[PDB]
Parts: sequence; C-alpha cells; structure tokens
Amino acid sequence: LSRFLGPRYRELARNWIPTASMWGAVGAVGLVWATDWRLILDWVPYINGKF
Amino acid sequence: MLSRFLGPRYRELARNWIPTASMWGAVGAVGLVWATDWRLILDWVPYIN
Amino acid sequence: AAPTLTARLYSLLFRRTSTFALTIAVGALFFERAFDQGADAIYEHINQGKLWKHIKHKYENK
Amino acid sequence: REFGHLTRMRHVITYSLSPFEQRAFPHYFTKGIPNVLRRTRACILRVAPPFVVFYLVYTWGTQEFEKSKRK
Amino acid sequence: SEPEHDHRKRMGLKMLMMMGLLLPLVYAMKRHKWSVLKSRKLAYRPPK
Amino acid sequence: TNIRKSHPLMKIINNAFIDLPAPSNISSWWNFGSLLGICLILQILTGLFLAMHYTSDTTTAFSSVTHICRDVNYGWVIRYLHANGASMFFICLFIHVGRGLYYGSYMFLETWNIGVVLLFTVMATAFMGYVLPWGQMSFWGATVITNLLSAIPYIGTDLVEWIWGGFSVDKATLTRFFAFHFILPFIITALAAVHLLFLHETGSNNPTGISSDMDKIPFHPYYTIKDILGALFMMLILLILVLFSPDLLGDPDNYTPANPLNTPPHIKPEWYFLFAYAILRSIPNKLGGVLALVASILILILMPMLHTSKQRSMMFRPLSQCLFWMLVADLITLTWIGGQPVEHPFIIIGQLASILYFLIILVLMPITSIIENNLLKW
Amino acid sequence: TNIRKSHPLMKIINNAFIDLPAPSNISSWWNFGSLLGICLILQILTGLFLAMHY
Amino acid sequence: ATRKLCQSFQTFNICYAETGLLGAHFVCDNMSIDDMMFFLQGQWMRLCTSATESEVVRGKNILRNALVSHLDGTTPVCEDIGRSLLTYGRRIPLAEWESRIAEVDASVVREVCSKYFYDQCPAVAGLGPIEQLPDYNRIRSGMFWLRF
Amino acid sequence: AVAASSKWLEGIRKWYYNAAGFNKLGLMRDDTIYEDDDVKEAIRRLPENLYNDRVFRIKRALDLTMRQQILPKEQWTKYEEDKFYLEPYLKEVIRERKEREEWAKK
Amino acid sequence: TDIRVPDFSDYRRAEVLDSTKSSKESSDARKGFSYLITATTTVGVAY
Ligand code: HEM
Ligand code: HEM
Ligand code: HEM
Ligand SMILES: Cc1cccc(-n2nnn(C)c2=O)c1COc1ccn(-c2ccc(Cl)cc2)n1
Ligand SMILES: Cc1cccc(-n2nnn(C)c2=O)c1COc1ccn(-c2ccc(Cl)cc2)n1
Repeated sequence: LSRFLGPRYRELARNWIPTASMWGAVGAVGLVWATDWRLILDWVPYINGKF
Repeated sequence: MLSRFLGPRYRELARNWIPTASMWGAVGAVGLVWATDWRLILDWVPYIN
Repeated sequence: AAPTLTARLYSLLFRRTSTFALTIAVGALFFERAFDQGADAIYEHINQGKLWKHIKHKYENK
Repeated sequence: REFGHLTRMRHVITYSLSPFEQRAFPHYFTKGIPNVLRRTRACILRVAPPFVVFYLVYTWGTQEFEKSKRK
Repeated sequence: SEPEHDHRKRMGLKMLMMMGLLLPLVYAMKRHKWSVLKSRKLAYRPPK
Repeated sequence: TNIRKSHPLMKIINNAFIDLPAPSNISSWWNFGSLLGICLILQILTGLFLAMHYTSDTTTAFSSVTHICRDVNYGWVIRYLHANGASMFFICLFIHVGRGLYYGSYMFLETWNIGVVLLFTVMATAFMGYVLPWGQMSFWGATVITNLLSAIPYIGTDLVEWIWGGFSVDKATLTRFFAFHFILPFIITALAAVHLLFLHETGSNNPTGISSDMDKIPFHPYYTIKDILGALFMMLILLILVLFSPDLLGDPDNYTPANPLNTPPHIKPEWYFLFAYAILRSIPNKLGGVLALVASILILILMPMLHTSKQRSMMFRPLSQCLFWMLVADLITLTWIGGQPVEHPFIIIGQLASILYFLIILVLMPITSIIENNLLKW
Repeated sequence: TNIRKSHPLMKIINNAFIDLPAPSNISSWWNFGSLLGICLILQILTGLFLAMHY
Repeated sequence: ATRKLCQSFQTFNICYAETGLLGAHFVCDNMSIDDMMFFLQGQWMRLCTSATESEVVRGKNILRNALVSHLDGTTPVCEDIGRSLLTYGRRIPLAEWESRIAEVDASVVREVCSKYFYDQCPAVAGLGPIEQLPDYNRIRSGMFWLRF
Repeated sequence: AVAASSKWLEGIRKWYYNAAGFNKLGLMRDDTIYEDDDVKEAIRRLPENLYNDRVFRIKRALDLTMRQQILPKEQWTKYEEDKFYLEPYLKEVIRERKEREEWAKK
Repeated sequence: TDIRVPDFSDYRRAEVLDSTKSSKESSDARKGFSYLITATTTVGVAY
C-alpha cells in the first residue's frame, strides 16, 4: 500500500534495529536457560550447567 | 436490641403474611417427602405405594 | 368469552423471578412412576420373552 | 454503552400490543411454507453447487481405487 | 464385549418421553415473550 | 435503590447478561457460542470422574479403561459421554468459526486473535487425551506426530525426548501426556473470559453488518430464553448418541491393546483431525509437513488484513459467499481423503485440495472483494 | 492516551493494584493477606504433583 | 425529591359511563425514566398487599378536603349541579359522600386494589427522549411481586 | 474506459445490484458501508434532513430481518434512484488524512 | 390528533377482534390455560 513506506517510519526503524537486535538476542540467549538447551551450553564452556 | 420488631403498626405486616407463610411450611411435606424417598408419609395416602 | 374460561395460574406459579430458579428445587417432583408407564411398558412389550424375568420361571422351581 | 446513550433519533413512533391480547400462532402453514420456499430459492444457488463438485470427485475417486486392485 | 446393551436401550426410552414433555413447554415460553416484538409497528413523521 | 443496579456482585451480572443492549435481529448462528460453554463444562465434570480411576502405565492402561466400562457404577455412561462430548465440542467450534468469517466478525481484532489462540489449545488437548486409552490407534498416532516434531532443525530432536519421558514407551511415558491433558482445559476457560471482555467494548455484530444502536433490546428476557431452548436441543442429540449408538464415531482398532509386535491395517485419526492429516501426507518431507500443518490454523490471523471490501458482512455480497461454500466443500474433501490409503487417486486429490485451501483465503478472496467495490461504484 | 488507563485488560489491573488509593500508615500486619495468597498457590502446585503418584 | 428523579408526577382517576382510566403521569430527563417506573410500580403492588390502616386514614382526610374545597363559588357549584344530574341522575349531597368515606379501611383498600391493579396489562404512552423507557415485557412483569 | 461495448458493463452493474439484496430491505448503497474512522466523521457532517432519513431506513431494515420478511415489490429501492448522499462528504475526509500524512513525512 | 393506532386484527385473540363489549368481564372468560403452559413446564422441568 501507500500507508506504510516513506522517509519517516524507516528512520524510526534506524534507531529501531539495535532495539530489535537486543530484543532478538534477548530472545536468543534467554531461551536456553529455561528449557535446558544442551546444544548451546557447549559454546561458552565457563558455565558449569548440570553439576 | 431488636426494638425494630416492636410497634403498634409493624405487626400489621404479619397477619396477612402468615396466610402466605402457612403454605410454604408444607413445601417440605411434599418436596422432601418425595426427594429422599422417605419412609415417613408414604403409607398415609392409599394411592402411592 | 368463547376461549378457555378457567383459572389463571400466573398470579402464583412461575411469575416469581425466584421460581424461574426454584423449579430446579420446588418444581422437582410428581413424575417418576407416571413414567414407569410407557418406559417399562413398551420396553417389555417389544422384548417379549427375551429378558431374564420372562424365562426365569423355568429354572426357578426345581 | 447504556440505553439512553447509544444514538440520536427524531420523529419515529412505535405501536405495540400485549402478549395477552394475541393468539399464539397467527399464520403457521398457510404463510409458513411460502415464506420458507422464498428463502430456499434465494440461497441454494450459492450453497449447493459447491457440494456437487465434492460428489463427482467422490464417485470418481472410488471408481479408480476399485479398478486399481483388479483387471 | 457390550454387557450394558440392554440397560442402555431402556434408559434411552426414559429420556425420549421426557423431551416430548419439556421441549414443547420451553418453546411456548419463548413464543410468549417474543410476540411483543413480532407484532410491533413503526412510523416516520418528519416536519413537512 | 434497585438492588440489581447497586450491589457490587450483582452489578457485574446485570451489566453482562441482564441489561445488556443486544441487536434485535440476532439469528440462530449466535447460539453456538453458549453451546461451546455448555460443551466445555460437561467435558470438565465428566473428565474429573474418569481421572479418579485411570492409571498412567503402558502395561496397565488399556485395562484401567475397561474397568470403568465393566465394574464401576455408571462408568459406561460417563465414559461414552466423554468420547462423544468431544465430537460435539468440535462440531460447535467449526460452526462458530464459519459464522465469524461469514458475517465479518473478525473486525473485532482483539476478540478474533484470542479466538485463534483458543483453536490451538483445543486441538492440542484432544490429542493428548486420545493417546491415553493406549490402543492400536493411540500408539500409531503418537509416533506419527513425534516424527514430525523431531524435524525442527534446532530444538526438534531434544523436545520429543522430553515428552516421551526420556525413553520410548514405559510407565513414565504417559505421565506427561496425562499431565498436559489435565491442565490445558483450565487455560481454555480463562482465555474464554478474556474473549468476552473484548466483545463487551462494542457489543455484538448482526447479520446485516450495519451498526444497530438505534434498535437495541435487553438481553433478558429475549435471549436468556432463546439460548435455553438451544441448549436443551443440544442435550437431546447428544444423549441420542450415548444411548443408541455410542460406537458410531470411534474406531474398533482402539479396542486392540497397544502392541508394536503386531501392526494395524490402517492409520486413522478421529473425524475432526482428518483435514489436518490430509495435509501432512500431501507434502513428501518432514519439514514441509510440520510447516503446512501450522500454516492451516495460523492463516486465520491474516483475515483482518486481507479484507478489501467496503461492506462488513457477506449478506449483500453474492460473489463472496459463492466462495465461502467452496471453502466448506473443500474441508469436506480433506476429511474424506484423510481416512484413505496412500494410493494412486488419493494423493492427486489430496494435494490439489491442499493447494486450493490456501489459494482461496490468500488470493481469490481479496481480489473478488475488489471487483464488488468496482460494480457498486465504490 | 496513557495505555495504563484505557486498555480493557490493563484498566482492571491499574485500578486494583497500581493506582489504588491506600492509607499511608499501613503497618506490617497488613502483609499477611498477600502471604495467604502465596501459601495458597504453593499448596495447589505442590498438591498436583502429589496427585499424579497417589 | 431526594434523588432529583423527576420534575413532577400526578395520579388520575378518569371516569366514564361504563369504564375508566386509573394511573399516573410523570415528567423527567432522559436518564431517569427506568428508575421512576421502578418506584411507581413498586407502590401499586404495596397496596394490593400490605396497605396500612394509617395510610388509609390520611387518604380519607385528603379526599374530604378535596371535596369541599372544590365547591367555593357560584361557578364550581353550578357545574357540580349540572353534571351530577347527567351522570348519577341526581345530585349526591355532601352527607352521602361522607358516609361512604367512613366505611373504607385497609381491608377494603387491599381488596379493591388487587382487583384493579394486580396482574393486569397496562396501557403506556411516552414522548420525548425515551430510549431508557423499559420494555413492555419488563413493564408487564412489574405488575406482580416476588414474595406476595 | 470502454466506449463501444459500454452496454455490457451496465448490465453487470445492474445484475450485481439485484443479486445483492439491500434494496429489498429498502436501503440505499451508502447505508450498507462499513463504518471505520473516516466514515464515522463523514456521518457527523451531514445535514440533518439527510441524517434522519438514514436512521429510519436502517431501523426499518433491522426490524424486517427479525421476522425474516421482505418489503413488497413497490417499496424496493430502484437502481437509478439510489442517491450517493455520503460520497461527496467522505472524499473530503480521506483527502484531509492523506495531507496530514504527507506532512509528517517532511 | 392526526395519528391513530393501527388495527391489530391479524394478531387479535379469538374474540377481542370485535371491540364492542368485553370491558372487564371476560378477562378470565378470555382465559384459563396458556398461563398453565408454564405450569406443566414446572412438572416437565421436574423429573
Ligand atoms: C473455547 C472456545 C470458545 C468459546 C467458549 C467462545 C465463546 C464465545 C461466546 C460466548 C461468544 C458470544 C456469543 C456469540 O456471539 O456466539 C463469542 C463470540 C465470538 N467468538 Fe467465540 N468462543 C470460542 C472460540 C472462538 C474461536 C475459535 C473464534 C474464531 C477464530 C472465536 C471468535 C468469536 C467472535 C469473532 C465472536 C463475536 C462474533 C459476533 O458477535 O458477531 N471464538 N464467543
Ligand atoms: C476440554 C476439552 C477436553 C477434550 C476435548 C478431551 C478429550 C478427550 C478425549 C478425546 C479422550 C479420549 C477418550 C477415548 O478415546 O476413550 C479423553 C480421555 C481422557 N480425558 Fe479428556 N478431554 C477434555 C477435558 C478433560 C479434562 C478437563 C480432564 C480431567 C480433569 C480429562 C481427563 C481425561 C481422562 C482421565 C481420560 C482417560 C482415558 C479415557 O477415559 O478414555 N479430559 N479426553
Ligand atoms: C489449599 C490448602 C491445602 C491444604 C491445607 C492441604 C493439606 C494437606 C495435608 C495436611 C495433607 C497431609 C500431609 C501429610 O502427608 O502428612 C495433604 C495431603 C495431600 N494433599 Fe493437600 N492440601 C491443600 C491442597 C491440596 C490440593 C489443591 C491438592 C491436589 C490437587 C492436594 C492433594 C493432596 C494429596 C494427593 C495428598 C496425599 C499425599 C500426601 O499424603 O502427602 N492438596 N494435604
Ligand atoms: C457477555 C456478552 C458480552 C458481549 C456480547 C454478548 N452477546 N452474545 N450474544 N449476544 C446477542 C450478545 O449480546 C454477551 C453475552 O454472552 C452470552 C451468550 C449466551 N449467554 C447466556 C445465555 C443464557 C444465560 Cl441463562 C446466560 C448467558 N451470554
Ligand atoms: C495420526 C493419528 C492417528 C491416529 C490418531 C490420531 N489422533 N490423536 N488424537 N486424536 C483425537 C486422534 O485422532 C492421530 C493424530 O492425528 C492428527 C492430525 C493432526 N493432529 C494434530 C493437529 C494439531 C495439534 Cl495442536 C495436535 C495434533 N493430529
């Protein structure tokens, strides 16, 4: 349509993106401590996960 | 404590409420006589045995 | 005039907003062996000689 | 949204009769079946022909599965 | 495999004679209330 | 000093059910939303009796179910209420969704979106309960699902290992299928009260789509008596199936106990999952099947955004309702194909009709709403 | 256009727990009513685990 | 008066040769109609039952005062002479009016109010901003009580 | 934009008018429109004789569908007598929205 | 003074069709059973 694109919303998307990424990498690394994702606890070896 | 009850014209509200009241005193005399299948008043009427 | 000229039972029965919910309790009687007719009369008529109380007299008295 | 706050209306009149001044069934089968026959002739040209397209696929779809197992 | 076969065909008779009573008697409570709306008339009288 | 208007409990009941302004021309299709709340309370009461006698153990579970049908008092009438009171839930649910799609009711966006969440949580609860009798259809339906759940490339293979209890099929296998099956119906309940808090902001739609604030009537006595008449007509048809043919809808092969050493002739789900099973087997991949499954229920959220008509309802749109019954006659075709063997004719029909389900909603509907605008001169 | 004051779900939470007028000198004895709601949710979660094995 | 529900209300007792009208009229704003109808109908039903012997004595004093105050000059007396001869066929004196007021008490009032009001269909008229005028089903159900 | 076979697009515009049936309830085309926020502003700007004509036409049609009834075929709204009473008022409300939007992109 | 209530003779009772002389009598010669439609409902809701 023509409601949505212009020089306004995508420069509101300019300072969005860091927000999106740290809303996305929050969802990425935050999912792995709740549901016991053992395939990503390997990648940082400093955290002794299960005993 | 309950002198809400005492008055020369609050007892007006009772003697026409009892001709209504007298009959719901016997809604158990039909209702729970049926409903538990009680042994009480079944052989009183000769139709229901 | 010509239509039903009997008594009116809406100045006592049902009219009460209470009775709308009291005929789960006060209106909950009178009709169990009036419908031990029909139910236990047409079931034991199509099923003639097939149930256990229709044949048990053979193996009742020795 | 309460009753005296919904809209604004002017110049309309309504006449209504009591439930005890009316017979129960005014016109039951002298008016009933010419009213249902009007609503059937309208919405059966939109509803029914999609469902005869399922039928011709069902009758063809079990006439190929039964020749798929024989000669 | 189906020991309740006879007990269910008679219990399915003790409710078919109870829906021949109860169902005409809520349908007539329904047609009583809705007859106010079913008979009403409307008129529009604006200034000429 | 009307106590119906000033009491703290009684105000909420009076505002929601008694004095509520309702449109005057509400038809019979608005009755199936209270029938869903009747079917939900019935499945919760009947299900709590069946939970007092069930044992979750893959050796002793087929025998716990026969114990209620042959030893426990009224156990044959309470069990066959439950298996048939879930077919009634699903027939009321598909009429309810087709109403809101026809009369444009998805324009209540916050009400429609909670509805699509309710359609997932219902379809998942009826899956966890059918595995619990543990027969030859309960085993070979759960291993068809978990194969399509270990194809998700990053979480899929460690997730099916958790639901089976860490093993394949033992005592602690059915303990997790039984626990999620007990809990999710009490979440369907709470999501249905939030569902009606958002409908209260606008009130109801009506078959004409046009707003009706001039012509409101109160809800009581007009729809408190019309809904009661519809709820007793539902319990008539329900108790006909419990007492005259309680095995009409199920399958005989679930009366053979669960044993992998033998194999059933066919794999067949219940009648209300057969449309979603004809779409899994239509895509020859374990990734394009689990994605074409969830796309069939998630496509309902795009319905507010795909509407390109000037009018709200389909009462005055005769070309748009000609395509509404092609969509209903295609979910019938996907229910017949979903219980056939995977043979020559039953796959060319299974994939040419899994395409047409998506071509009607996403493409053919928004283009026909535009041709209608152009013929009405907008 | 405060979303805490106009959203249909969020109004009820805002009226009951956020913007509620409360006396300023409420002491520690008013804490045991929310501790009863803590003790009640704990007995329901723990009790559902114990019912799977009894 | 306490809840400013209306501007005015009045009762009427219109009579004819064979029939009559018995009821009330009130004037209010658009947000007060449903509450005025609730309180009026609840006082009709409190006279079919429950009518006290003190209410009837005041209502009999009010009726005698309305009789003699209406005949205070040659013009009101001449119209009570001219239309009593066309309705009753005679002019009822003021002694025959008072000996009929002396007989009435609470049992007669309860019996005569139940005969005319109890469980009957009213006629209703409304004009103006009247969207809160209640439905006729909810009106007709106000013509009983929930206890007696 | 046809000029020779404009006979054909006039028959299809009439046919869709009568296949639709808002005229059988005695409605006009601008009665049946879905009210979003633009349409709710165009209704507020109507002259009062046009607003009162629309509220009664809608109330008579909600009442006709409560009883599954149709008006007789003498009170059906004709094709060449439907007045587009709302389309001049609505084209100006949309044009004032597309101007406050091109100004926020500056 | 120009409006009149329209006639309801397609919805009248069997007898009040003629509006001459049923003033107060025949308010129960009109009437003794469809009030009792809800009475036998009580006995039908009953068991
Ligand atoms: C457990 C499941 C559900 C329950 C208990 C439920 C309950 C209800 C109730 C009681 C109503 C009001 C009565 C009515 O209009 O019929 C209603 C309306 C509605 N429901 Fe549901 N519902 C459920 C699932 C769904 C689903 C799956 C959808 C759609 C995807 C949905 C969408 C709607 C809509 C749009 C309305 C308003 C329709 C209108 O007023 O026109 N609901 N619901
Ligand atoms: C809300 C909707 C519900 C649906 C759709 C549903 C569905 C089902 C289904 C289809 C079965 C299989 C029955 C069979 O094939 O014999 C089943 C079984 C079972 N369900 Fe439900 N159920 C619901 C709610 C509940 C609730 C709330 C509980 C527990 C409180 C429950 C407990 C059980 C139990 C114990 C079984 C045992 C196996 C059996 O008796 O067959 N269900 N459920
Ligand atoms: C709400 C407050 C509750 C209280 C005060 C309470 C109290 C108790 C007590 C005193 C016992 C005996 C403990 C013992 O073994 O010495 C017990 C046992 C038990 N309770 Fe609860 N309970 C509550 C809620 C629940 C709930 C909600 C459930 C189930 C969903 C539940 C299920 C059980 C079970 C299965 C047992 C037997 C297991 C055992 O003896 O440890 N309880 N409860
Ligand atoms: C709460 C709410 C909000 C918004 C709309 C509507 N609603 N739904 N349909 N219509 C026309 C509406 O106005 C509702 C009412 O929801 C329903 C549906 C059935 N019942 C019900 C029936 C009988 C009895 Cl005894 C009790 C309740 N309540
Ligand atoms: C394959 C097979 C064979 C035998 C029985 C059963 N089954 N399992 N439960 N019930 C009632 C059955 O009929 C099945 C499962 O069939 C399907 C198809 C799609 N789903 C599904 C869709 C959404 C969600 Cl969220 C969960 C599951 N299930």
